[PDB]
Amino acid sequence: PTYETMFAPEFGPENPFRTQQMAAPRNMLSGYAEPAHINDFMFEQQRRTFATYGYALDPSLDNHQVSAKYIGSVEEAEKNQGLTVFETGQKKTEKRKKFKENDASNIDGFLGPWAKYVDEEEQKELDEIT
Amino acid sequence: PIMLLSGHEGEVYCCKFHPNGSTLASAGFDRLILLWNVYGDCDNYATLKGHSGAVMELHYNTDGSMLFSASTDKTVAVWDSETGERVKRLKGHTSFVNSCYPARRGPQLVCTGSDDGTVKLWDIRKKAAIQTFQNTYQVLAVTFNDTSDQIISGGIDNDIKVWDLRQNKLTYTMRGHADSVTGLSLSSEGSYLLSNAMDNTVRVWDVRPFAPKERCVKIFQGNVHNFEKNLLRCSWSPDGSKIAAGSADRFVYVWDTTSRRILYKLPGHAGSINEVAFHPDEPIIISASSDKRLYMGEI
Amino acid sequence: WEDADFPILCQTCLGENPYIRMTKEKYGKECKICARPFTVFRWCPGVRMRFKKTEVCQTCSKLKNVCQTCLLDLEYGLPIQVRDAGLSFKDDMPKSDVNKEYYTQNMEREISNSDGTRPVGMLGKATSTSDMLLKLARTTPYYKRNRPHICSFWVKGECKRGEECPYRHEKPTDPDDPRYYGINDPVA
Amino acid sequence: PFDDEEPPLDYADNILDVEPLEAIQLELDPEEDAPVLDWFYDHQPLRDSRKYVNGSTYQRWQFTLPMMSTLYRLANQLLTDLVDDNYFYLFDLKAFFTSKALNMAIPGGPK
Amino acid sequence: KVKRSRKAPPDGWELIEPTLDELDQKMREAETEPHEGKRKVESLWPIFRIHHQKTRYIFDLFYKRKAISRELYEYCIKEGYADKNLIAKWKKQGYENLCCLRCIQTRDTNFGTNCICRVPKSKLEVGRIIECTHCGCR
Amino acid sequence: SEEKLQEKARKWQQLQAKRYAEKRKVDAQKEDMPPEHVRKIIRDHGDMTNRKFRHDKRVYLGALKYMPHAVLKLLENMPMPWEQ
Amino acid sequence: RVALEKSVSQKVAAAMPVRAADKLAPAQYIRYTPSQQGVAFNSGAKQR
Amino acid sequence: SYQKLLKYYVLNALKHRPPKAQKKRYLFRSFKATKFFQSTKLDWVEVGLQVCRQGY
RNA sequence: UCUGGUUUCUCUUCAGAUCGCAUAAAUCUUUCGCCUUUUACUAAAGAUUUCCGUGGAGAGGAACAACUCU
RNA sequence: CGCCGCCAAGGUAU
Ligand SMILES: [Mg+2]
Ligand SMILES: [Zn+2]
Ligand SMILES: [Zn+2]
Ligand SMILES: [Zn+2]
Ligand SMILES: [Zn+2]
Ligand SMILES: [Zn+2]
Ligand SMILES: [Zn+2]
Repeated sequence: PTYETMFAPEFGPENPFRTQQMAAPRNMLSGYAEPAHINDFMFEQQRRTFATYGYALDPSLDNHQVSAKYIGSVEEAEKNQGLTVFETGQKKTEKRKKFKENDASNIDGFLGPWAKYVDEEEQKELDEIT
Repeated sequence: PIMLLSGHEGEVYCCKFHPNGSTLASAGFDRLILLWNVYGDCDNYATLKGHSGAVMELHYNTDGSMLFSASTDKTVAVWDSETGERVKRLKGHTSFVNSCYPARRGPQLVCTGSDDGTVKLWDIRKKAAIQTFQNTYQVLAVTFNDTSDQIISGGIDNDIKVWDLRQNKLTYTMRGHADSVTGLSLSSEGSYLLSNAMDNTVRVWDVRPFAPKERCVKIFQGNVHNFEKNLLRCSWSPDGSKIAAGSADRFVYVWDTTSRRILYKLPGHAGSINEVAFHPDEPIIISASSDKRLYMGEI
Repeated sequence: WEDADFPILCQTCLGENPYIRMTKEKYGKECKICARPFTVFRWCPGVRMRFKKTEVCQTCSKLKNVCQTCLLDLEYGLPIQVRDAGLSFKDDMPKSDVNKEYYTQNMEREISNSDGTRPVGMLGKATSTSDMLLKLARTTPYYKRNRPHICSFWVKGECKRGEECPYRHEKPTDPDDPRYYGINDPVA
Repeated sequence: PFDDEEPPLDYADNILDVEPLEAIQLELDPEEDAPVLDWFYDHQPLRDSRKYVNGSTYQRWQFTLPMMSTLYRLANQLLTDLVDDNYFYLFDLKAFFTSKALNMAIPGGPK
Repeated sequence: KVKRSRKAPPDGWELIEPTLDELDQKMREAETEPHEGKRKVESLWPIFRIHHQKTRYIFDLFYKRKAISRELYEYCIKEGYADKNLIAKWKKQGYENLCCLRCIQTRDTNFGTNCICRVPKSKLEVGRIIECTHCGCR
Repeated sequence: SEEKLQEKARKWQQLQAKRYAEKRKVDAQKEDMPPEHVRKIIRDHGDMTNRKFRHDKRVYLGALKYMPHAVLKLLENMPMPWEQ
Repeated sequence: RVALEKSVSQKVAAAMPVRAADKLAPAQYIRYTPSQQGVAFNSGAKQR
Repeated sequence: SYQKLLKYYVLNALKHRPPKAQKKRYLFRSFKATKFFQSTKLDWVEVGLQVCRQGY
């Protein structure tokens, strides 16, 4: 194998007779798909990171050949200085105090993990629709 | 020519060059070990199969007949480079094997280290551990001196430890890293050992019968570690003039072992680089990374 | 009768997350047009979004370059009727059940087992495009397709769950403006 | 015991608190059935005891001689006093095979 | 009631008898009612909740308070007033505010993971009142 | 460069404290529950004359095939008259 | 022979599959490039 | 009745062929790994009335 | 002074032992006996399986694992 | 010396 053989570009005007979608490489009619063996833990960790705060690193191999940036919501990455969901943060802000009753002796008063929180004109239009 | 190789479906964690410079070996998260022609058209031939965990580290013995493979499945496999047949499974550790090294010269020896905090010496003929060194913190990188008397271990205590095979005692400790050590490698002379650590410091340590006693021989900079927590490995050039170490910032860093100037910073990779290797005769650099592609830089 | 490995999945149904987990089956649901046993796949696009499992099969998506679950085109992000009205060639397909439907469907599946890469009749006329359909080609589309459908007991005021009801709330729908060829009311 | 169009007694609110009356429960006297007195009426005879039984999957057992002699004494009225295989003359399996093959029978045997 | 152990159990059972009798009566009241209003599984939540509070009452009766003996503790485990494998899960270090045993079964979930009930709320997103469909709440 | 030199180490030994710590080399970990679960399920279902449980009743017909596999194991474990 | 053997093995594990077969070990990921639309669609979706 | 149980016992002892089955399975361990089957410890009459209820 | 492990739960193939100190059904190919045609059948042989269970072996845990066999 | 113990399709059309 030689890097020069795969690195050698195709001589041509890119053939703009096709569109941008059909001239793109594929194997299925929708994108080039191939299986791999990525670790599960960091995968699910950055998945939960993007699910909570909306930033994660960008996985590929041959898009730009230099890529170490963050994607999604950009400013919240540098706002939190790149923390994860499994790490104890630098502060404990906007924390939400519940009440507990874990004696397991009283009747109709035991509220542990099944506890409700301390906090607990449209009908005319909905009648006119139905 | 640059030469771009592809094949690995998952992240590549390691690659090595055959001792005679005729072929390459590479492996990673997929669990497959690929062999490559160094010259010709850079063709790919045998695939070694049988590891259930990911391949953490490949090595060749000095003869280039035996290929060792440390896996996350707690087993270190011994492979025949000639046929591609498996020889032995070193079953032993209770947790992931992080790394392995094979003693050159002296009768065949193998060292392993894992997350169970132990370091084990294996004789390929016994199917059992010879010595066990309980540390207490996870062990990440291990190498033998050329006299086959000492074991050099890097863990997460920021302190490289040296073990005496006869006394079975903690002979030496090296201070000088602020964070976990991810990769150790001896010079071809046995003279110097190269270390990578999270603190982004590449440090050369000199191991000798007569030592200054404060063996921070040299320090180099530029190599960045980040949130990916990839093991980072570094290598000595065939003549000990160049030092290469991969980084997480997509650049291959090559330094001048004397002046400490950065000779090369190379791009081309999209992701973090996990290992850089030097061809034994010619100025060729094999760069392996998490973008699942390899390059053959020529200097 | 049908096995698959991966569906078409245009970008507006994948979600805003590049990291999604997906479960699969071997023989799942029937298609709502021709009742073919495809493989339904299930995933979670977003944290405030429904699952949007699978609408149609792979073969009927391979006829007209249609995505998998919301029945839009992959090449633009438009319906089928706008596409073959802009190109003026319909590539006809029957309406009944056993008259001519599954006959030509099984034959067009039989002749397309080799490629699996391009549609059967649109390969020659998707090239002369980007003139009349590029004017309405929405980039970064609205994610309101991915939000869950409306629930009951908030219309009648009976919902005991309150805020933890996962579907939607305070959305009064309108009974004035809501299949495969025709007719579609907001598209007119 | 119960008529048609009747649900099967709905065991949530019928006899959940009702104790059973009495089993057979033969009264074993001490000083003759003393090793077997504590466990002869138990659904697991020996389970949580590594001296006599294997374990919880209840596989292999080892007893002692007075405990088994009490078992042999309680196992009368259905066990023969026959010790050797001499009462089974022409009652053996092979003699019955011969009687099957030879179109004949033993008086008191099969046909 | 069914005792199934012919024991005439020792001290102290007379001081836990009306309390556990009231918990059994409330468990019968949580078992008896129909499933109108309660959707599919939230009629099955309070029987899990009352078994959890009964096992927690025996749990902090023996381990925390050290008042009841070990023989009657094993008796209450063997009869059915407490569990044997669940208290071994409560014995572990990282968790004792557990809901029930349906969040630990990693193959009960088809995605090969644990539920969202066994997640710390301080690392989870800020306002969502999510409840387990197997266990009931968190 | 001022606090990042220990923050990257915090991230590294926080990720490696759960990377291989839970024995990546629970598989047989389902056990008993309260017995008042099956009773509540079947008292909810009953004779299946409701429209709420119509997704499950076909599954009941799917339990038709393996019924003698239950009746056989039932009649294998009948209580003896010395038991209660 | 190995072609018809794997065919008849899939047939026997399809015609008569009733007796105690494990499902699969689905620990594999799949990486499919969004090479149809993405220039600003889900900004940063490069191989997904 | 004596001679007909002798007949049946000899017919059972004569066709006593060895169990030439190659593989073994259980069909309960394969149910238990599925998320839809669960193990609990109940009373006997509840199990009997349950299976006749389900059979109806 | 060093050597240092019984149960329980999950995969892993081999079974040649009354695999089980006992013994069910079905299929085929034949002989019969009731029989009108057939499924339900009768009861003997030959040869296959299915099914309720069992035997020894590789690992991963947990259960007093530190009582202590050595 | 002591066989034997019975259901249904075959009919009040589709
Ligand atoms: Mg006829
Ligand atoms: Zn279809
Ligand atoms: Zn779609
Ligand atoms: Zn609602
Ligand atoms: Zn819980
Ligand atoms: Zn719970
Ligand atoms: Zn939960």
